Amino acid sequence: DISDDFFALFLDPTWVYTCAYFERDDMTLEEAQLAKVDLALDKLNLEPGMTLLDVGCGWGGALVRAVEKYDVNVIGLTLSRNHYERSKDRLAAIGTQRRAEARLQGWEEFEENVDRIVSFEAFDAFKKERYLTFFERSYDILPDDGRMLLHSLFTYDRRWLHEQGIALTMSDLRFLKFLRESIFPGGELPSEPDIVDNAQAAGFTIEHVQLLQQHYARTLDAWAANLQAARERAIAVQSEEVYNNFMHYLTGCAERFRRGLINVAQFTMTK
Ligand SMILES: Nc1ncnc2c1ncn2[C@@H]1O[C@H](CSCC[C@H](N)C(=O)O)[C@@H](O)[C@H]1O
Repeated sequence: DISDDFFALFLDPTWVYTCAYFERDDMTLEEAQLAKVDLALDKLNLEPGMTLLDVGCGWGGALVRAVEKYDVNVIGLTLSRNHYERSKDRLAAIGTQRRAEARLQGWEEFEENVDRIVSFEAFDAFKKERYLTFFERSYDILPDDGRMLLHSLFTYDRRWLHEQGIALTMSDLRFLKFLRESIFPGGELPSEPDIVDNAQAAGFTIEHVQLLQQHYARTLDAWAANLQAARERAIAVQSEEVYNNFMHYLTGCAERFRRGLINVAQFTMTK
């Protein structure tokens, strides 16, 4: 796949690779990623010593933030070995008496009780045949007053787009195919009902939905600006083909968030 050394060229030091939250207009990318993590974690009412599960933990930035700021025990799951390795190393380098572990393990295999769950843009990598199963499992491992913050992309169909004044162009269709044909997220996104209806069928209440559509446009712009500024190094680490593909993905996604063709939101999920 793609080396960490490539992503290092355009991500901030948290390594967070999901929609940031520019809670103040003048935050840096790193401040906005920490703000996004805190925005989610604040909704979980974490007390020191609870155990937080991060489903799809990436390179571990949210787990690290959870330990440092919220003083919780943490378990992170990922299917990526590179994500696991960096999460493992970063968590072991935190000085904490709490338990902090990363695992190369799917949520499908995880059955331990935890106090709270967070997940940032893992849900779109799940097969649609697992949407309900995911919420059922999440419900089962939470306590009676547990909470889950699901941060997920989602898409709109033609009918909804049109009522909002938006059309899918021939270009957008080719872009979707480009996303599916390469190694990028966004080709098989859930609908909002896919999230909400399956979560409710599993027993969750949707307490709050916070849309972050334009924050993702800004996030993607920043990643693209960073990658372009490091173009020579990116080509050296991977290739010009990969570099141009990533720039197409970053700028193309940014355009479509700005246009409103897709969205991203934090769903506060209670029992
Ligand atoms: N079934 C599954 N169980 C656990 N992790 C999964 C998963 N399917 C995908 N993932 C993980 O979800 C992550 C999606 S990328 C998002 C990374 C991180 N949450 C961030 O905010 O930057 C990857 O680590 C991927 O391996």
